[PDB]
This record gives sequence, C-alpha cells and structure tokens, in this order.
Amino acid sequence: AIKKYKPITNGRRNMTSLDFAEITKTTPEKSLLKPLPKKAGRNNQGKLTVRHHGGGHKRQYRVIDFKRNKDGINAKVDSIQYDPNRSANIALVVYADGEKRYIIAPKGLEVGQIVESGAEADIKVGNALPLQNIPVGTVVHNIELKPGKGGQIARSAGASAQVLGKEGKYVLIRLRSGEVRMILSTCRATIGQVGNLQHELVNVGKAGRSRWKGIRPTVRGSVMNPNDHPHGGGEGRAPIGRPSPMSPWGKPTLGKKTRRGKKSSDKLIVRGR
Amino acid sequence: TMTDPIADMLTRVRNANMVRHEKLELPASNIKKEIAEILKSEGFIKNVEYVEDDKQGVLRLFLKYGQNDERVITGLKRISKPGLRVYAKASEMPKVLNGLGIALVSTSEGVITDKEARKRNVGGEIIAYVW
Amino acid sequence: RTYEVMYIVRPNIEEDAKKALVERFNGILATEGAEVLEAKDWGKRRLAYEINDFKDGFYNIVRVKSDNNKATDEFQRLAKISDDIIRYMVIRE
Amino acid sequence: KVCYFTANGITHIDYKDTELLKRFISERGKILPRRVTGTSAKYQRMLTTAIKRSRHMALLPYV
Amino acid sequence: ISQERKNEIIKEYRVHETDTGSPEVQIAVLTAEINAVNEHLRTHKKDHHSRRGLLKMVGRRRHLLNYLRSKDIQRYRELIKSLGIR
Amino acid sequence: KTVVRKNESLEDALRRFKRSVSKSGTIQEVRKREFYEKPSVKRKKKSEAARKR
RNA sequence: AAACUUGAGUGCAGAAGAGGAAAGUGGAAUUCCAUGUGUAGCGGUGAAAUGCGCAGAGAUAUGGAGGAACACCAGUGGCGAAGGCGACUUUCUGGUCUGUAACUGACGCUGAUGUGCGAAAGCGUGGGGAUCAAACAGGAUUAGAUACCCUGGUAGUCCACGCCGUAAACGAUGAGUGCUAAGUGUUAGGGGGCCCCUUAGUGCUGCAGCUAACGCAUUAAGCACUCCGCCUGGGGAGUA
RNA sequence: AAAAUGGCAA
Ligand SMILES: [Mg+2]
Ligand SMILES: [Mg+2]
Ligand SMILES: [Mg+2]
Ligand SMILES: [Mg+2]
Ligand SMILES: [Mg+2]
Ligand SMILES: [Mg+2]
Ligand SMILES: [Mg+2]
Ligand SMILES: [Mg+2]
Ligand SMILES: [Mg+2]
Ligand SMILES: [Mg+2]
Repeated sequence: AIKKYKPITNGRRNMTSLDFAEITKTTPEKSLLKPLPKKAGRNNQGKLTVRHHGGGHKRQYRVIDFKRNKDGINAKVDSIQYDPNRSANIALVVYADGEKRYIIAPKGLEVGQIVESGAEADIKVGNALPLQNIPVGTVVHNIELKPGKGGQIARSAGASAQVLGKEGKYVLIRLRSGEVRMILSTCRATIGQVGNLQHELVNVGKAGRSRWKGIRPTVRGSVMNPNDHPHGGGEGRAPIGRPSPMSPWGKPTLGKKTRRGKKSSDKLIVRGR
Repeated sequence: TMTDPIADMLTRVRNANMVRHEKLELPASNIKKEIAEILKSEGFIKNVEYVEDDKQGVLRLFLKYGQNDERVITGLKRISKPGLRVYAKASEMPKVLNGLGIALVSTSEGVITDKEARKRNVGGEIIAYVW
Repeated sequence: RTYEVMYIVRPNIEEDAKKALVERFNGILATEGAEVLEAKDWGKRRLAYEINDFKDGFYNIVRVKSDNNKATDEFQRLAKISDDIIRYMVIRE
Repeated sequence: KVCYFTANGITHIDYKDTELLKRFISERGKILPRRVTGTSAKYQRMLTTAIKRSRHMALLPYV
Repeated sequence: ISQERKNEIIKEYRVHETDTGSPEVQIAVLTAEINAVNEHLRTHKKDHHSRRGLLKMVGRRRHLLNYLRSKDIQRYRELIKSLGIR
Repeated sequence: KTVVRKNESLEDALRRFKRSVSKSGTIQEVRKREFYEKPSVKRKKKSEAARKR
C-alpha cells in the first residue's frame, strides 16, 4: 500500500506515500461538509499557545457519526473516502430510510457491505453495539467513554481495543497504549479495527510536505538564548548542563509524570500503559 | 532406460555363466538371435530356443559347461557401444585371444565372426568379443 | 459432503432457553444449501474435565449434508460468539 | 496378541464410542502402546485420532 | 479436477469414442489441472510443494504437445487453439 | 490417586504408590525434560531406545 | 514410410501417509500479576557465593494475563526432490503405491547454460515476547579464567512479508535402466489356499562377485549401457 | 573440585 518514489531529486529521495487504492470516491459529500478555518495554535486571546501549528492546505470538515446511534436500520457502504482531518478513511453509508452519514472506515470494509448498530446487531465489522453485547476477545474501535456522547477511543488509523472481561456495570478493555481500563457496559463500540494501517510507514521525505500538513519548524532549546529557553546560552554547542532536560517553560521533560491526581478515572483504570 | 540391448544380452549371459546357470531367457531381437546362433555354432553355448510372446518374442540360451564344471565362455565384451561406435576394415579385423576367441562383426553380408569377415574380405562394425 | 457436528450447551441453561438455542443452531446448520439428515440430543453428561467451570454439559449431535461448508462455518462463528455453547466441534468424517 | 478391531471386523473407530476407546487408554488416560494392546498399526493410528477427538469433546479425560 | 469435470473434458477432446490416451485428451485434462493449481497458488503463494506438482504437469503437457506436432501438425494446431494454449 | 487400604501398613501403601508411580512413568518423564537436548538428539535417543527394546 | 506394445503416459477400481498452504479450536506446563493461608528461609553447587526473602519469600490454594511448544500414541514407523514434516478440526492442494488392461503408441533417459527450492545463524520493515539464551554483569574456580559451573540477562528464539543461499545440506555413495544365491522383521496393498504367492517401500543377516583394507552384497561399493557433475601431491589458499 | 609444561638427534 506504500508507493516508494524513485530518487529523481534529493527531495524525493527516500520519500514514500500511500497508494490510496482503498479510496473509491475522490469527491466529498456536499451536504456533510462544514467549514474548518485554521487557528495556527492561537487561542481566543489571539496569542500562540501551542507551537509549530500554522499554514497548511485548506480543509473542509466532514461530519462523522461517532455516536452510531441509528439502530434497527441497515446501512449500505456507498464509498470509502479520504478525510484531510484524520488519519483514518471515512465511509459514506446510506441507511435504508435514505439517511446518508459518514463513519470511520473499518479495515476490510467494502462498497456494498451492510452495517447495523444496536444491541441485536451481529458481531461483524462496521457494527456498533453496547459493550455488554460485544463478546470478550473482540477487537473494537470508536469506543464511547460516556454513554451517548460518541466514540472517543481507538479512532485513529490502525487503531483497535480488545474486550477483556465483564465486571458488573463496567467492562474491562485493553487500549492500544497497553492501558487496561474499565468502561461502562452501556457505552458502545464498533466491531473491528480502523483501516489505513500503512499510514505510519509513510516517509514524508521533504520539509515542504510537512509544511503542507500545517507543521511549522521546531527550533531546539540548545540553539536558543538563555532568556528564550532553559537550555539556551553557552559558548559553542553545549551539553544540557542541568540535572534534566527542561521544557521551554521550565519544567522537567524526561520521565516526569504529569497526569493530575485525585481524578475519578483512577478507579476505572486498572493497569497503566 | 535401457540404451544398449546387445550389451544387456552379453551381460545376462556373463552373469548367468558366473553362477553357472544352465539356461537364460532374454527379450528377443533379430540381431540378438543372430549373435546367439553364432555362439552355438562356435560351441560357446549349447543350444538356442526362440518363442513368440506376442510382444517381441523370448530367446532361451542354454549355456555349455565343460567337465569339472568348466565354463566354455570365459568372458564377453561389447566392443562397439552406443556412445562410441567401432568399425573395422577387413584388413584391420581383430583376433580375440590369438584366434582362440571369436569377434562378432556386423557386415553387409550379415553378422559374422572375424575369421569369416577376413575370409570374405568384408569389413564391418565390431559388435563384441567372446573368448 | 456430509458433516457431523457436536455442540455442548452449558448445564445451568434453562430448559426453555436450551430449546431455543438448539433450534437456532440447527437452523444455522441447514441455512445454506444444506439438509439436516438427523439431529440427536445426547443430553446432560459429566464432563471428563471441567470446561468453563462446568462439570456437566448438554451434548447435541447434528448430521448435515451440503455441497459447501458455508453452513458449518456459519455455525462455528455463531457458536464461538454464543455463551451457551461451551464446546463445539465440526467433523466431516 | 490380536487386534480387537481386526478380530471383530470393525473398520471404523468413532470418538463418540467412548466405551471402545476407554479399553485402549490407561488409567492415567494415556493412550496405550500398540504392542501392549496388540492393535494393528493402521488401527492404532485410527484409535489415536478417535481418542484425541473425544478428549477435545471431553468424552475422554486428558489426565 | 473433479472426476466429473475430467470426464466432460475427455468427451469433448476425444479423437474417437472410448479414447482416454489421445495426446489431445491428456493435454486438455492437464490444461484444466494447470489452471486449477494456478488459482490455488494465487490464493496460497507459499505452497511451494504444490507448485512443483504444477511444474511437472506443465512439462508433461509440453512434451505431449511436442509429440503431437511431430505426429500431426493440423491436430496440434487445432488442440492449441481449442485449449487456448500458445 | 492411591488410597491407603483399611488395616494396611502405610509402608505397604507407599510401596503400592511407588508401583503406581512406576507404571505412570511420571518421574521418568520429569527427568527427561530436566535439561534441553537438540531435536536431532531426541530422535537419536528415541531410535536407540527402540533398538534397546 | 508403415506397423507393434513390453517403455512412458492416460482411463477405471482401490490404499496409506507428522507432504504443503490458510483459518478455527483444545489440554498440560512455564512465567508474571492479585488475593487467602503461613513462616525464616528459598535457591544453587564438588563446595560456595551472587541472587531472592523477612517492606511476609519459598510453599500451598484460588483467579487472571500472555507467549511458545504439542506428553502419551511413537515404531531402523510414515510422507516429501532435498531442506524438512508430530495436538485436534475444516477448507484448498501436490505426490506415491496396488489392481485392471480403456486408450495413446516410444510420446523415453540424462541434462551444459538457465530457472526455482533450500537447516541454522544473520539482515530489513512492521508486530510479539512466556521459555531459553550469543553479548553483557555479578558469584565461583584458577597461577591467571576474557571459560567450563552458579544467579541474572539483550539481540535472537515466535509471526508476516522481503533478503541471504550456506551446513559433516551425509548414505561423505549423481540420475535412468537391466541382470546376478538365499534367511528373516516390518509398512501400504493384491491374489489363492493360519499358511503360501506376489507388488512397492523400509531394516537386519548373508553368497557369488567386488575391495588397499575396512567393508558392500537385489536398498551393490557385483556385472553392464546412456548422460551429467567432479578429481589428478601437500602447503601457500578457498587466499590475492 | 583442581589437575600447566618438557631443545633437537639417536
Ligand atoms: Mg512540536
Ligand atoms: Mg545563538
Ligand atoms: Mg533561566
Ligand atoms: Mg545550557
Ligand atoms: Mg565548548
Ligand atoms: Mg532464522
Ligand atoms: Mg547461562
Ligand atoms: Mg558446499
Ligand atoms: Mg524388499
Ligand atoms: Mg619433546
């Protein structure tokens, strides 16, 4: 699924790309498109709050059904499409009633396949059930943390989670991180794994392509001045010269845990990543 | 696969003669019959019998053994081989064991002993030596 | 081709529930281009070793003749999903 | 000895036929050697496939 | 191939009735067999042992085709066009 | 499981137990798998054992 | 040029198999983790110590997780060109052998160059990681110990897809074919009365013959024919 | 358990 470019130029040298064979339709659905202006890591105050975000190709936001709450009505997959806003591909699925929606395209989803959601749904890829209904040992994705909110976990390309066990109201799941956590059985998850598995393997190849994706350059703290970074200053190249590597904002950045204490999720989490 | 029928005939006789078998049966061909008849004529083999098997026929050669279980045929050698064919002119016709042995030769006249070939002044392919 | 299928149902299952299960699965066995030649319930038997913390189980044997293995594969998928069927095996011969 | 299967003229061993299989398994549940049983080579192979299938279905004990 | 399928093939390509040994008959069965293994090899590309069997059939078919060409040019040309092998 | 017979010596029952263990050959199996041997070696030893029998 | 069926194929009736590929399903054990019980060691060796444990180890009971390998059966047993192939199930799929004599009618054999396959280690990418374990680290041993032994332990060992292309890759025995005493065991058949006969394997024993000798001996290293590969003192050197 | 080595000719 990866296309390896020949070394015609030094820029193209070592550059690889996805074949995009899976994509069936190259045009988005007009009805499910909404505008998505770029923020470039700038908040309401207008100041830069997250660095290295800016520019990039314009993108229209595609509306997606993470909830998968339409139950008892079968949907046929019209197309698999490229979404600029996510690593995964999206599937235009037309319900029997005639509603057209986008969903995160599961791996092995095909045009003309039927997908259903609900407790009574069969355990086949593209089907969204409450976790309780889903059997143990099943790979699942688009998992809702809160019931009815919509799936928030395992939405990325080549992402899945495995149902491990049932514990009363909660169900135990192992996340891709390796975390084992309890989720309410009422919460839903789609059967299967997200596709576009080869997304990670892509070699961007050149600086300009990173700029197309809206990533602005990263300057190291070592090559800054003392006023700019804790790592700044020094004559010539310098070693860290401190007990640990530090963030730009003067916080230790290697090994130092940052998860907030006294969180309700701590009881839900059984095993860390 | 079998590549030389004649060589097999000579070898069968040799193998049988070693174990002093009275008779041997072999697949029959016209050339092999002619060789057999010559051997009987020279007294190397006692008798030859031919039968029709509805395929190519079967030859039965009766080996001759002297008193004290002596063997009349000391040895057989295939002079001309499928890999390399040996042809000799009448002047160059070989003598086996200083004339004590016989050399089977295929000639325009027919398959004959070396002595006959020299007599008629007709050269031929040297099939084998028997002594 | 003729296939013989044996499925063990959990001992704690209700008699009404067991009847619904056997009926469903026997349908699955004859779903696609298949005829059930016979279906026989061995009934509750002591398991030689404990399976899913059950020392006993209901054995059901079904014989199915089909040109394709689609029905048997369908049975196997649903049997794996089903909590009731603790053990199942499909044998051609 | 003599092969039971040959003597009784039975050409098929069934995993469902527990009682037949039980004779040729040890008290530990180990498959008995063909020499001790006196079974023929062909039938010893059939017996093992039958024993292993029955063990899967919990008709016969592994141990 | 299935015996039924083979039996259909022999009847189509038989020179005379009750003929199973004709070069045409043998070639046709081999051709059908060759295609069948190829389809298996497409699904299963790591079945090296099966491919060896295919290679033998290919060689046998070639040898029979060579013999037929020597024996009869017309029949050979008819067989290759009929089986679509060339 | 060997069970000590009623009005039987413990040593006698232990003897019976020892015989039962010998029949099982469990100890023998444990000793074989104490140390790893190369797969070829296993076959050779098995063949040698067959030749011994 | 025309015939023939013995070779070589094909049909038909049978047989056996850890042959191959892809999924699915078991059970034993190991390791780790969580609790209950319980207590001053456990572990290891020639002997030790490192190590682990008293922050409750080890052991015992129960539960969970995960990977890998399939006890018994098991056999000079089976299958495969070789390398190899051992839980069970299904799907796909190759080869072989017996019998018969439908058919074809020498259509065969070998095989330079080619073209594939090819243990283990290794290499690349992605994944996985129980056990074992190069390297590495303690302990011990020793004159020294960059070892042997002990406690750990990384790659690797596992999967997929590429690459590598070698092994005492061995029967140190190229392939095809025919012939030449017997005795005996076993695997898959066939035929006729437990016995006999016969076919294809797989062992043991042993003539004739062969061999420098050891040995080989119908599974030739005997006796023959075809074809291919290979050798011609040792070292330098499988090096430049 | 440890347990090394012994001028070349005659
Ligand atoms: Mg950044
Ligand atoms: Mg500066
Ligand atoms: Mg500062
Ligand atoms: Mg500094
Ligand atoms: Mg400096
Ligand atoms: Mg390797
Ligand atoms: Mg070690
Ligand atoms: Mg070499
Ligand atoms: Mg034999
Ligand atoms: Mg000296």
